[PDB]
Amino acid sequence: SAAGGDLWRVPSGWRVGEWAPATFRLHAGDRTDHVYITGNPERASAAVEHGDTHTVSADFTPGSDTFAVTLDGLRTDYRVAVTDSQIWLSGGGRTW
Amino acid sequence: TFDTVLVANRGEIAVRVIRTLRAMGIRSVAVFSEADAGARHVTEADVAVCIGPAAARHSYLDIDAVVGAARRTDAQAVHPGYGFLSENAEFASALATAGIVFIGPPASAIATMGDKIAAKAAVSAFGVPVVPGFVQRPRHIEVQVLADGHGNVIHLGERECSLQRRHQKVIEEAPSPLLDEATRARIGAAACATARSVDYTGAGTVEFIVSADRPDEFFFMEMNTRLQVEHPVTELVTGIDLVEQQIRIAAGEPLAIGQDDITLTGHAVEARVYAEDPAAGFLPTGGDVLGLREPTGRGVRVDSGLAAGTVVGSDYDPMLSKIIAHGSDRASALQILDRALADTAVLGVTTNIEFLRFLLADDDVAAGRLDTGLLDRRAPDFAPATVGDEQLIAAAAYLWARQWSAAGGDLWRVPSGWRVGEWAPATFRLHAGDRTDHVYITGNPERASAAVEHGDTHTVSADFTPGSDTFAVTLDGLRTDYRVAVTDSQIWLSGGGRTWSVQKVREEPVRPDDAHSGDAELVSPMPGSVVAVGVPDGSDVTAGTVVVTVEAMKMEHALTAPVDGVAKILVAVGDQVKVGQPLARITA
Amino acid sequence: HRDEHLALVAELRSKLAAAALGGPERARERHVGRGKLLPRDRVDGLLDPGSPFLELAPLAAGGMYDDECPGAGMIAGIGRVSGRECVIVANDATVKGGTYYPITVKKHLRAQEIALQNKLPCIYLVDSGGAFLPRQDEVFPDRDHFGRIFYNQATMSAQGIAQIAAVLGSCTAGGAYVPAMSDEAVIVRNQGTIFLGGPPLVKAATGEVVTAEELGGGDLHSKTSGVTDHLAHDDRDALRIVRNIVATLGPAEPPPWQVLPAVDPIADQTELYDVVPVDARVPYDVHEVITRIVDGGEFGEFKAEYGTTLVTGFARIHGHPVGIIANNGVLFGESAVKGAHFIELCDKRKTPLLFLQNISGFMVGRDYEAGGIAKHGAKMVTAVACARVPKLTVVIGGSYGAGNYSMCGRAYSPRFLWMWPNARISVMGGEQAASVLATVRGEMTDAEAEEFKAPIREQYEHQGNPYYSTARLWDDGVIDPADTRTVVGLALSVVGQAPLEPVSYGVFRM
Ligand SMILES: *C(=O)CCCC[C@@H]1SC[C@@H]2NC(=O)N[C@@H]21
Repeated sequence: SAAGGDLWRVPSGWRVGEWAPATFRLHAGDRTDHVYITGNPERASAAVEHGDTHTVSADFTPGSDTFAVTLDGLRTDYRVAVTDSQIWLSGGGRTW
Repeated sequence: TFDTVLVANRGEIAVRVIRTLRAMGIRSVAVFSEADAGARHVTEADVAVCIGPAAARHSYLDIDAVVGAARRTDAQAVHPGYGFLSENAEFASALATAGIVFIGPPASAIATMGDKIAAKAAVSAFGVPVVPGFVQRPRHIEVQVLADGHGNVIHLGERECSLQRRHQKVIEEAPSPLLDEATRARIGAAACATARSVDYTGAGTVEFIVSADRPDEFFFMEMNTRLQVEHPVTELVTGIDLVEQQIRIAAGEPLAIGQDDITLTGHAVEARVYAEDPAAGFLPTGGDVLGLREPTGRGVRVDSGLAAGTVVGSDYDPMLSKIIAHGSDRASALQILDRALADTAVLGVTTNIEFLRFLLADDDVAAGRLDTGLLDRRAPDFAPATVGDEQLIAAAAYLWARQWSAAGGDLWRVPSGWRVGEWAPATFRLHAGDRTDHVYITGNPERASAAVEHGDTHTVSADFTPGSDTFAVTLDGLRTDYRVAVTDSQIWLSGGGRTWSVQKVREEPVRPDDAHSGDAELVSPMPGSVVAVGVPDGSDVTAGTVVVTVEAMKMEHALTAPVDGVAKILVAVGDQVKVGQPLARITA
Repeated sequence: HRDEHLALVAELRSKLAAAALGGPERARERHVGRGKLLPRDRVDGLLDPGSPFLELAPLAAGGMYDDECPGAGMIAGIGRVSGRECVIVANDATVKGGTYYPITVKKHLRAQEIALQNKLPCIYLVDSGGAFLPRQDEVFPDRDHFGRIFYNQATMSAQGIAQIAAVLGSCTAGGAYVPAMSDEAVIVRNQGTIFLGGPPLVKAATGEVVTAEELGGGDLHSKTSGVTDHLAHDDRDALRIVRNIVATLGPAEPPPWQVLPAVDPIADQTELYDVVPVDARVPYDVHEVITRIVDGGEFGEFKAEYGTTLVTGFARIHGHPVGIIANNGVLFGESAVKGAHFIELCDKRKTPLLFLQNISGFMVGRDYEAGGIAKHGAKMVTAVACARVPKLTVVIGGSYGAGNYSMCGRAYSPRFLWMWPNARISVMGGEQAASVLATVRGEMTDAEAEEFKAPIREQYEHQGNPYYSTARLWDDGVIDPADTRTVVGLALSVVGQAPLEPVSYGVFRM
């Protein structure tokens, strides 16, 4: 969303060949793993290191305190807060 | 009671059920198709499952998908709503196989009442009146039965649903104006007998036909083994949350009410807001809901699937929402409903609300001489209200005041039309309904004058606020406050009790076309030779038709007719041709 | 035509996937086993998260050197690093130890040419075993041989175009100038080694035995010689330091034209597979391409009724203004004067030019030569050569003879040039060459004419093929047609970063 459609800022991972997945290394609890996301937030796929491959759709509103993720078709609505370094999520009966 | 319930439906009924589930404190699961991923009900529920693609056969009708969602979420019961798997015995059997409570009647009842041949056999054995085999001026009457697994059966009251368009119900009432307190007791007992005939449990509705001449002479027509769309009018007159009772019955509680707890505190009427255009002949319609206002008056209830930014499409029933008025009497309830439909505004989608208001102003409807043909006879004399100068001026003034505010006082950007001599009016050519006209505005938004082509000259003041959903126009001193929404191309306005859209349209060309504009000429793109002629000379062809093929430089230039018309061919195979040589003419 | 395009694009993507792996799996295993990142993971690890990467000539040297040199042993392209588009050049140490073949040199020089012309910072990820000695006469000594790399580093440095090096492995002989000529050089401790003469030469000349770590290891250069400016613990630390360096360079210049908000095209770009024949002998209207690639389908055609075998007009792509010039048949004199006039308009309006080539040549015959078609072509060639706005070229079909020159082929320094996989490029088309030579042969039997023509067709098909072109850096890449809008959009953001020279033309032969 922050890229505003500027091709060089959009995190598409575009390539002439096979596109690069947007890659995040994330620590939560006692699990540190990569998440690799391909596609676009309307229709994406996410794969997790030591984990499975899932269908993803992500509904982000600028300045909203709520964010929605449809994961393998299960839509969950999370409260989100973010610092320079941590993402706090709450939804589906969990907070982390 | 259950801890989680799945709502296997969409739209206004899904929202209606989710509301009751939230009040009962039950975790609510929605389902949606990919077409409904932005729908209100998926956001009102606590969690939602995408069950499939947009087509109903691949979503809300796909039993394995809905039961899969119920299994995945650990839903303990499924409320089916209506209009989908609410009367499907395969679905109820699959839920029972999954160990999930179908909130509704037994599969045997659904299978029995699903065919009128079997239903009449079941009903007549309990002594309920059944039609011998046509009725003069028929009245559709129906009775809400409610039943439990412990052998209680109660009637909540009757309804009249006779205001019908091509058997599409439009406006409905409870009680009926037809019956008296003596005969409605008979109709209630008879409905309870029709319920006890099939061991019925949950909410159900019994449809009877009555002759307008003979209120006391019932005949059975149908049993509908579900909650009805009309249930709110009964819910209003009784005070019984039919969805809560239907859940508690499915949870195995007794009714906890008796026939002495039933009461009818007044009269209730509702109207169905459909995405259909009555001037275009009730053709279903759609689009984005650019903006929404729903009435909140005393005795007004709105049950709705709509939210701003929802998309209306043709994949489903065009039902959008239900406006329900409850008042002390039929005339009071009709007045409350008229006032509500005057406040109901859907921007971005054309709706029947003006046709509802017209019907609610009909003398036969107001005095209650209803019959199931009445609406079908009345509708041919509906016409939409003319596009007055006010409807064009309000849009022109909105466009103009928006531009004036966006200029920020920068003289070259302010649409003042300033001149050394007489100033130029700010000019808008606007199309609304069947009227296209110019509006000329002079002055400034605080004090202006607007003149309409083929219209009058009016004083205008326009009160525009950046980013506001509301805009106010004082027109000849009458201040009206409009809800407004704008696309790249349409302005949608609602106010003064009506809603419309206006399109800004191009000027007409000052020179009209000569009929030669329907004609065309094909010329050779290259020097070469004609290698085929695809069309016989002087013959009608369509704009898809290859007319002449020229070969040049080993390339076959097949030339296609650019228009439908009579094609005349000027060349023969083997003719040498030059650049730009006419090969055919095609004429209107 | 969709299925033919789909088969060509499947072939393209298979070739790209094969070249992206680099060297043999044994070499990749040995590289990772030494604790290194793979060269492509070095490039990806340098970019900002999710950044596009416009790879330069990924199929370079394809079909050359017995295919022993995938991608010419180099990864080059444009990516966003620390908020700026940079040219990254990385030696693929898994391909022949990163040896410079002649095409590796040419690819490196092309990456530097892109950086010079667009004012992009250069990042060099150095890991090379030196020149391919059997072909050293093609790696050395000419003007566009390996020594020109350092001429490019110095003169770009004189212009203030940052030159940044990370020494991630071997760096030897003349290659020792890649770090030493850079403005700021990173070296990985216990991996990178820089020396003008290595252990084998020290032994041959002096009898002394030294390891490459003793001679010119990272500790030696970062502590004692000062050849290097940062000491990195590993490849990731080197990339981190390079990102910090790039963050000191400040922003790029804003475009000299106005950029508007981008508007989506009216069509799915795979519709390009429907409207463009793979067979260049089948005519089609190039408006079917243009209206699909431009924003909103909006295209203001200039001189639409005149010189109609050339289409010229204004559009936007991703909000950048473009003057599109596209072939739509044979070039006439009218088409060339149209093109020249349109280029003059774009030059004064500061609007970048997009050339869509599908040109067989000029109209032949006595009345056209008498009409001065050569003089009108020369006016278009003058306008193309002298235009001061950026030029981009996509070869969507044929590109033959003087039509190539009139449509801003590689000799005219288009800021980038790409091919579609159906394109062809040669001094003539294969059927033209076969027909002209058969006409000089005169009368012969059809079974004798076909036997005469078959070798000519084979030659022009082999040399004209897009992979033959890209293998030799005659273009910056074969691209999927459906990516054209994205590639041009990315390039339009790059080419705005250089300032314009003033308008100046040679004498137009009126
Ligand atoms: C057939 O094989 C001859 C084809 C080549 C002649 C045509 S003429 C017009 C074009 N201009 C050019 O140079 N070749 C093309």
